[PDB]
Amino acid sequence: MHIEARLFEILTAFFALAAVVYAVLTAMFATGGVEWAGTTALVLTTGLTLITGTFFRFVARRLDTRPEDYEDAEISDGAGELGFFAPHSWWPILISLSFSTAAVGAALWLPWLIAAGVAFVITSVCGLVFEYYWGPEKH
Amino acid sequence: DFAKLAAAQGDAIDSRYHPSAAVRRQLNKVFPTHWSFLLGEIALYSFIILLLTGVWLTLFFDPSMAHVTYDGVYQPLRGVQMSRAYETALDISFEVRGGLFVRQVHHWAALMFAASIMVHLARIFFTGAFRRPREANWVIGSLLLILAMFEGFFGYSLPDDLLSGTGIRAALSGITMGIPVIGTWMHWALFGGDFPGEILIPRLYALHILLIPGIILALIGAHLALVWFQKHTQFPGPGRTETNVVGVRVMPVFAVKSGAFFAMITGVLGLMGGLLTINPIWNLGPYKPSQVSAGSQPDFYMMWTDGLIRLWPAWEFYPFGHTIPQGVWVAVGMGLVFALLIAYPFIEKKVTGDDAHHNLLQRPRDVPVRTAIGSMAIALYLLLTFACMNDIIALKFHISLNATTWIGRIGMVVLPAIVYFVAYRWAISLQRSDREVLEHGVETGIIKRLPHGAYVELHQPLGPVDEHGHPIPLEYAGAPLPKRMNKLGSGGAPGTGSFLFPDPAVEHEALTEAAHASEHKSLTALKEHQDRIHG
Amino acid sequence: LGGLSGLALLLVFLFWPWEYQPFGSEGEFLYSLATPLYGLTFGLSILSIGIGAVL
Amino acid sequence: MTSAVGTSGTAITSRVHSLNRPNMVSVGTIVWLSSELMFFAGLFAMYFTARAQAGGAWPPEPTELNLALAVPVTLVLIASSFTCQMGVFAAERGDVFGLRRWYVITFLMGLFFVLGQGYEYIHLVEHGTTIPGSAYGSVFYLATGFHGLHVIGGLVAFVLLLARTKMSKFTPAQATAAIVVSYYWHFVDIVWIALFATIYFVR
Amino acid sequence: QSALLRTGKQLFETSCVSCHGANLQGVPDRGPSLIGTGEAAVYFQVSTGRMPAMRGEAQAPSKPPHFDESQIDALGAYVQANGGGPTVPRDDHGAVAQESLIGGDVARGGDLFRLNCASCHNFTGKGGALSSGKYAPDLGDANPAQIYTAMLTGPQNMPKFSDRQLTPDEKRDIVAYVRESAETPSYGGYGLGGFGPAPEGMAMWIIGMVAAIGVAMWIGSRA
Amino acid sequence: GYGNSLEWATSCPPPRHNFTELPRIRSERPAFELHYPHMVERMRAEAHVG
Amino acid sequence: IGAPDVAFPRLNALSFWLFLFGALIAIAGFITPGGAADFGWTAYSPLTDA
Amino acid sequence: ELEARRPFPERMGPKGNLIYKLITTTDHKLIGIMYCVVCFAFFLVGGLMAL
Amino acid sequence: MSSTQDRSQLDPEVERHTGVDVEDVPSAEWGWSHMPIGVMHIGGLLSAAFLLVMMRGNHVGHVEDWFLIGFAAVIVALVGRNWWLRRRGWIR
Ligand code: HEA
Ligand SMILES: CCCCCCCCCCCCCCCC(=O)O[C@H](COC(=O)CCCCCCC[C@@H](C)CCCCCCCCC)COP(=O)(O)O[C@H]1[C@H](O)[C@H](O)[C@H](O)[C@@H](O)[C@@H]1O
Ligand SMILES: CCCCCCCCCCCCCCCC(=O)O[C@H](COC(=O)CCCCCCC[C@@H](C)CCCCCCCCC)COP(=O)(O)O[C@H]1[C@H](O)[C@H](O)[C@H](O)[C@@H](O)[C@@H]1O
Ligand SMILES: CCCCCCCC/C=C\CCCCCCCC(=O)OC[C@H](COP(=O)(O)OCCN)OC(=O)CCCCCCCCCCCCCCC
Ligand code: HEC
Ligand code: HEM
Ligand SMILES: CCc1nc2ccc(Cl)cn2c1C(=O)NCc1ccc(N2CCC(c3ccc(OC(F)(F)F)cc3)CC2)cc1
Repeated sequence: MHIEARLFEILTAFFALAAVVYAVLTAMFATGGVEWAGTTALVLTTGLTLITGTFFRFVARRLDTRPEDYEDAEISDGAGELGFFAPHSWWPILISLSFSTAAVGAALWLPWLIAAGVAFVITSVCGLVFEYYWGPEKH
Repeated sequence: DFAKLAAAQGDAIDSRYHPSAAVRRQLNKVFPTHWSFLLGEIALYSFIILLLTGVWLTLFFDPSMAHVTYDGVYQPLRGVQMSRAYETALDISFEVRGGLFVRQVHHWAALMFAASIMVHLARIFFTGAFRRPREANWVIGSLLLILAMFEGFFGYSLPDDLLSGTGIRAALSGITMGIPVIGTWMHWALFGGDFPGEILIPRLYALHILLIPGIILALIGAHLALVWFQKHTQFPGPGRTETNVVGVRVMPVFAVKSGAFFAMITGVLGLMGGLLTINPIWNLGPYKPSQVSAGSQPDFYMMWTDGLIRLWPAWEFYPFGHTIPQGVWVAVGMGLVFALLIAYPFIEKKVTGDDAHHNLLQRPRDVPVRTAIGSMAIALYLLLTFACMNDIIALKFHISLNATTWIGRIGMVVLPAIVYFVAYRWAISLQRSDREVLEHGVETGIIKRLPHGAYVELHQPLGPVDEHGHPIPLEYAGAPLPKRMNKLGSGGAPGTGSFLFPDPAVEHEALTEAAHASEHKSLTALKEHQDRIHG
Repeated sequence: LGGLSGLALLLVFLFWPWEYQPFGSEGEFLYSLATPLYGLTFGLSILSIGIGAVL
Repeated sequence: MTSAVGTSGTAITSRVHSLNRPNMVSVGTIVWLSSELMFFAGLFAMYFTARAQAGGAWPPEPTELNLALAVPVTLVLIASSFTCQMGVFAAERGDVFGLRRWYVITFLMGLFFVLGQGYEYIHLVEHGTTIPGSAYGSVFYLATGFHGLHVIGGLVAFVLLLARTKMSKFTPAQATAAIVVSYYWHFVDIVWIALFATIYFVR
Repeated sequence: QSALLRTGKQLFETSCVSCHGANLQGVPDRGPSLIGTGEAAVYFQVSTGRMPAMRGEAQAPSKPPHFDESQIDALGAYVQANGGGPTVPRDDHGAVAQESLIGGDVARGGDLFRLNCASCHNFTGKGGALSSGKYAPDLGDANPAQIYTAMLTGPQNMPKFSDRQLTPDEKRDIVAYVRESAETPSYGGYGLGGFGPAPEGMAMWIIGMVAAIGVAMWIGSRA
Repeated sequence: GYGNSLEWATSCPPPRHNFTELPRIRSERPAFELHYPHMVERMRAEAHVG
Repeated sequence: IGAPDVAFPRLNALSFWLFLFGALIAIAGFITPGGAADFGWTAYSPLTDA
Repeated sequence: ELEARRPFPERMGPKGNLIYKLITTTDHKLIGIMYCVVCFAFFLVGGLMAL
Repeated sequence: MSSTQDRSQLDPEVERHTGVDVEDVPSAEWGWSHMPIGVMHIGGLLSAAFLLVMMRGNHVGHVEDWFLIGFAAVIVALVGRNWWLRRRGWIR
C-alpha cells in the first residue's frame, strides 16, 4: 500500500501547489481578486487527494508488505482465502430504478414522485445492504 | 369459575346439538402457511369492511335525482341545484360526524377489494391453482371479480357527481346505446328513458347495496366453501405431495393469524381512510350535462375500459341505414376479456391437455408459456390503465396527448409481444438458475487455490457430496432453492440479549441451542414423513 | 398501544373540533385534520392489535 | 453436504482480511468520501463566488444568522462524532451491543442536529431570507441543506446498520460496515465544521 | 405616462423585437402582433414570465418573471399606447388590484368555473392535458390579478372571455373560486393532487397493496 | 500472439473468476514471458539498450 | 491485475444500471413536446435558467 | 491423444440463459459486455443525430 | 445446513413428447413450456396487419402513420428472419 499511497501524495502536492499559485495569481493580476470558484475547487481536490493519500499511508504503515506490494512474490504466496465477493444480485437494478424514479420526479417537478422515489431508494438500498444478512425465516 | 362455565356451556351445546365430530374436523383442518395464500383473504377481509361500512352509509344516503338547493354547511355549493343523492353525499361528508371518514374508508376498501382480487387472481393463475380440481372455483372467482368491478362502478356512481355523472354518461349511456340490435332499448330500460332519467340513481342504489352485494356474498360463500372442502392447494416442498396438506391446523395457529391479518388489513384501510383523501366529491360539483373536467377517469379497475376506449382507433361501420358506433367495440372487448378470463382453465386444459387432478401448485417459472401469457395480459391491462390516465400523464409528465395516445395504440399490439418474449425467457432463466444451484450448490466468497492462482467461488452442496469435491446433483422437485447461504444456517446467531444490552451467557446458550434443536427436529420430522410417504 | 389508540379514537371522536369550517375561518385547521385523526387513531388501534396478535 | 463446502462462520465475511491486508470496504468508502468532498467543494464554490459579489454586507439585512442555536447543533454533531468513534471502538471487539448503544446515541444526536437545523431554517424563513428570495439565502440554504441531506443519509445508514447487526451474528464484516459508516459520519461532521467556520464565523 | 412609455419602449426594443416587429406587428412565424392585445395581456403574459419565450414549441410554459412589477407596467402601458386594448385591473392606490378581485360569491363562482374553467383545467383548478403538446396549467400559483387577466385575454388555446361574456363581477367570482380551491386544505387527509381516480388508484396499489402484501409475507411463510 | 498483461494467460473465453492458472508475475508483461520463456532473459538484457 | 472480480461487483452492476437509466431519462427529453435540452452541451448558465 | 471437441462451438446457447443474468449478473466481464453494447447503442443514437 | 431435498410426484398429462425438451426448457415436464412457432408467426403477422390498418382512422398527421409503418416493418422483419432460420435449420 506504499506505491498507491505515494501516487496520492504526489497528486496532493501538485494540487496544493496549483491551488496556491492560482489563489496568489488571482488575488492580484485578476479583475476581481481570487476567482473563488476555481480556487475552492483546486483546494478541495487537493483535499480529496490528501484524504485518500493519508488513508493509504496510514494503512501502508499499518500493513506489512503484501505479496501484491512485494517484488519476487510467488503466486503461492498470495494463495488462500480471499474475502466475500457478492454473487448474483438483482438489488442493484432496483436501486438504479428507484434513483431514476426520484430523478424524474426531480426533473419533472413532481414532489409525490420525488417522495415515492426516495422511498423506493431506501427500500432497495435496504434490500441490497441486507441481502446477505437476512436470516432464515423462523416460522 | 370460567373453566366450569365453559365446560357447562360445551356440554349444553353438545347435549342439544352433536357437533363434536364436525367441530373437531374443522378445528383440525390443515391450511398451508404460504404468504401468497393469504392474498385472497385480503379481498374477503376488504369485502367484509365494505359491508360494515356500506350499511352505515345506507343510514344517511338518499338516492334520488330530485333537484334541491344545498342550503347546507359547505359554502362553495349553496343554492346550486343538485340531486338529493349529491346533497346527502355532501351531508355525510360534512354534516354527520365521521361520515367523511366512513365513506372515505368505504371507498378505500372498495379500491383495496378490487386490487386484492386482481392480486389473488394473478397468484392463482401463475401458480396454476385453477387446474382440474378447481376450475369451477376459478370460474366463480372470475364472475366474482367481474361483479366487484361493476359494483365499484355503481358505488362511486351512487353519489350523483360531475366525475361519476360523466362516467355514467360515457359508459352506461353511450355504450349501451351503441349496441346494435337492442342497444337503445337496453339504454331506455336501464334509465327508464333517456340518460338523465329520474329512476337511474335509485336503481343503482338497489343494485349496489342489495342486489350485487348479495350476489357477491353468495359467490364468496360458494368460493370459501369450495376452498374449505376442496382443501387448499399447496406448493411443492419436502413433505408435500398431491395427497396431503402440510401446514397448520385451523384452531391454534391458522385462526389466530387469519384474525390478526384481518385486524391489520382493517388498520391499513382505516389509516388510508384518515390520511388519504378519496373521491372528494365536494370539489366535484353536482352533475350537469354541460359541466366537464379534464381528468374524467373511473376507479382504477375500470381504467382499463376507459383506456381501451381511448386507444381503439375510431373505427365505425355503417350498415343499411344503421350506425355501429366505435363504442360497440369496447363492449365486445369486455366480452372477449371476460369470455377469456372466465373460460381460461378450459382453454389451458384443451391446449396443454392437462386433465389430471392437480393438487401441488406450480412455480410460475416452471410454466414459461403460461407465465409469459399472464405477463402479457398484465402488460396489456397496465397499458390500458395508463392510457386512461394519458391525460394526467401528459399533464404531469410532459408528453403530448397525441403522443401518449399513439404510444398506447402501438403498445397494445407491441408491448404484449415484448412482454411475452421477455417473460418466457425470464422463466426459463429462472429454471436454469435453479438447475445451476442444484448441480453446483449455493455460491459464497472466492478463494485462491494454494499452488496456482485459480479462483473458485467455494460453492455449498445442497446434497450428498461425491468422492471428489464436486457433489452429486439433486433432482428438481418444484420447490424453491436457496441461492444465498444467507438463508441457511450461516452467520445467523446474533446475541439474544436485547437490542441494547446482553443476557447472561448461560441464557443465550440455552436459547440458541434450544432453537437449533427445535429447527433440526422440524427438519427431521419433515424428512421422516417424506420417507414414510414412499419407502 | 392498540388500546391507547382506541381510547384516543373515542376521545377524539367525542371531543374534537370537527364540522365544516368555511375557508379562512379560525379553527379550519382543526377541522382539516379531524377525519385524518379519526382514521389515524382507528387504524393505529386495530393495526397494533393485529400486530400484537401476529407477534 | 457432509459438513460444509466453505468452512466459513458466516455466509458474509470481510471482503479482504483486514489483519495483513487493507480493509477493502474501508478503502472504497474513503474514496467515495473524498469524492463527496469535491461535491461539497462545488457547493462551497457557489457560496464563495456569491460572497465575493456582495456590497460589503454579505448576510443581507433581512437575514440575521441564529448563532445561538447554530453553535449548539455543531457541538451536538461533534459529540455524535465522538460517540460514533466509541461505537467503532466497540465494533473492533465482538461487542455488538456496545456498538449498537453507541451508534444509537449517535443516531439520536444526529437526528437532534437535523431537528435543530430545521428549526433554524424555519426561523430564517419566517424572517425574510429564502431560496427564491436572495442570493445569500439561496446559497446558504443550498449548502446547508445538501449537508443536511448527507446527515439524513448518515442517519439512514445508522439505522440500516443497526438493523443489520440485529439480523446476523456480529461478524468482522459487520465491524467493517460499522467502521465505514463511522467514516461517513466523520466526513459529514467535518464538512459541517467547515460550513460553520465559513457561514457563521467567517461570514 | 410619458416616462412610463419611454421605459416600456426601452425594455421592448431589447427583449422582444425579435419575436414581434419593432412596430409591434408580429414577425412572420415567430410571434403574433401585439397591437390591440392590451395592458392586461402584457401583464398576464410577462408577470407569469411566459414572454421571453426563448423557443417556439407546442406550448409556451410559465417561468420566473423576467421583469419586475414596474417593468411589467411599463411594457403593458407601451403596448396599450401602441394598439389599445384590455387593461389590468387596479385599485385606488394604482397598483395591480389583487385583493379587490376576489368576488364575494363562490357557489356562483363555482358554477362559472365548472361550466367554463373545469372543462380543461380540473374540478378543483388543477391542470389538464390538451391536443398535441399543450396543456392547461394548474391555477394554484396564479394570483387573483393573473387569473382575471387570463380570463380577460385568452393567451394561447384559451378561449378569450371578453368583459361581456364574464362581466367584472363574474370574473371576480371565478377568481374567488379559483383562489379558494387552490388554498383550501383537502378535507379528509392529504389530497392526492386534485385528480381523484388516478392518484387514488396509484396510492392504493402502492401504499395499501405493498402494506397488505408485506404483512402477508410477514404472517405467512415462503416455500 | 505475443500478448502481454496477464489477460491472455487465461482461457480465451475467461473462466468465471478470470483464472484457473496464474503465472509467476516477473515483469510488466507476464503472458509473453509464460508463452515465450526463451525471451525472458532477452527481455531483461535488451531492455536497457533502448 | 490477476484478480477474480472487481472490488465491489454489486456496486459496479449498480453503476451500469444507474448509467443505463440515467442516460435513458436524459434522452427522454425528445418524447416531450418541447423536446430535449436545446441549450448547448456545455449548457452555459443564463441560457439554462428557467 | 485426440480430443472429442464439437465441430463448431455453440453459436447462441440455450434459450433464456442470459436475461436473468443481465438482471442479476455480478460478473464483471458480462457487465463490461453490457457496457459496450449499450454504449454503441448510444453511439448510434448520437451519430444519427449527427447525420 | 437447515434444508432438506424435496421430491414431488406430479400427475403427468398430450404426452409431452412433441414440442419442447428439457434441454431447451429445464422444467418441460413441470408445466406448459411449449408455444408452437406457428402461432408465433401468425400472431406476429396479425400484429403487423393491425399496425398497418391503424393507419386508417381519424388523424390528419402522418408522423403517426410513419411510426406505425416502421413498427410493423420491424415485426414483419423479425417474423421473416425467424421463419427463414427455422426453415433452413437456424443457419445464418
Ligand atoms: C464522442 C463524441 C463525439 C463523436 C463520436 C462525434 C461524431 C460526429 N460529430 Fe460531433 N460533436 C460532439 C461530439 C462528438 N461528435 C460534441 C461534444 C459537439 C459539440 C456539441 C455542442 O456544441 O453542444 C459535436 C458537434 C458536432 C457538430 C456541430 C453541431 C452544431 O453545434 O451546430 C457537428 C456537425 O456536423 C458534428 C458532426 C459529427 C459527425 C458528422 C460525427 C461522426 O463521427 C458520427 C458518426 C455517425 C454515426 C456512427 C451514425 C451512423 C449510424 C446509423 C445511421 C445507425 C443509426 C441507428 C439507430 C440509432 C437505431 N458534431
Ligand atoms: C408500460 C408502458 C410502456 C409503453 C408501451 C408502448 C411501447 C410502444 C411505444 C410506441 C412508440 C410510438 C411513438 C409514436 C407516438 C406518435 O405517434 O405521436 C407522435 C409523437 O412522437 C413521440 O413523441 C415519440 C414517443 C416515443 C416514446 C415511447 C417510449 C416508451 C416509454 C413510454 C416507456 C416507459 C414506460 C415506464 C412505465 C412505468 C411502469 C409501469 C407500471 C407525433 O404526435 P404529435 O405530438 O401530435 O406531433 C405532431 C405531428 O403529428 C405533426 O405532423 C406536426 O405538424 C406537429 O404539429 C406535431 O405536433
Ligand atoms: C398511509 C398514508 C399516509 C399518507 C400521508 C399523509 C400526509 C398528511 C399531509 C398533511 C395533512 C394534509 C395536507 C392537505 C393539503 C395537501 O393536499 O397537501 C399539499 C401537498 O401536495 C403536494 O403537492 C405534494 C407534496 C409532496 C409531499 C406529500 C407526498 C405524499 C405522497 C407520496 C403519499 C401518497 C402516495 C403517493 C405515492 C405515489 C407514487 C407513485 C410511485 C400541501 O399543500 P401544497 O403543496 O401547497 O398544495 C398545492 C396547492 O397549494 C395548490 O394550490 C394546488 O394547486 C397544487 O399545486 C397543490 O400541490
Ligand atoms: C434534486 C432536488 C431539486 C433541485 C436541488 C435542490 C437542492 C436543495 C437541498 C436542500 C434544501 C432543503 C431545505 C428547505 C428549507 C429551506 C427554506 C427555503 O427553502 O425557503 C422557503 C422556500 C419558499 O420560499 P418563498 O416562496 O419565498 O416563501 C417563503 C414563505 N414565507 O421553500 C422552498 O421552496 C424549498 C423547497 C426545496 C425542496 C427540495 C427537496 C430536495 C429533495 C430531493 C430528493 C433527491 C432527488 C434526486 C435527484 C437526482
Ligand atoms: C382548453 C380551453 C380552456 C378553457 C375553456 C379555459 N382555460 Fe384556462 N388555460 C388554458 C390554456 C391552454 C392555458 C395556458 C395559457 C398559456 O399557455 O399562456 C390556460 C391558462 C390559464 C391560467 C393561467 C395560470 C398560470 O399559472 O399561468 C388561468 C388562471 C386560467 N387558465 C384560468 C381559467 C379560467 C378562470 C377559465 C374559465 C373562464 C379557463 N381558464 C378556461 C385552457 C383553457
Ligand atoms: C361489495 C363490494 C362493494 C364495493 C366494491 C363498493 C364500492 C363503493 C364505492 C367505491 C363507493 C363510493 C363511495 C364514495 O365515493 O363516497 C360506494 C358507495 C356506496 N356504497 Fe358501496 N361498495 C360495496 C358494498 C356496499 C354495501 C354492501 C353497501 C350497503 C350495505 C354499500 C353501500 C354504499 C352506499 C350507500 C354508497 C353511497 C354513499 C356515499 O357515497 O357516501 N356498498 N360503494
Ligand atoms: C366508457 C369508458 C369510460 N369513460 C369514462 C370517463 C369518465 C369516467 Cl368518471 C368514467 N368513464 C368510463 C367508465 O368508467 N367505464 C366503465 C364501464 C364501461 C362500460 C360498461 N358497460 C356495461 C355493459 C353495457 C352492455 C354490454 C352488453 C350487453 O349485452 C348483454 F350483456 F348481453 F346484455 C348489455 C349491456 C355497456 C356498458 C360499464 C362500465
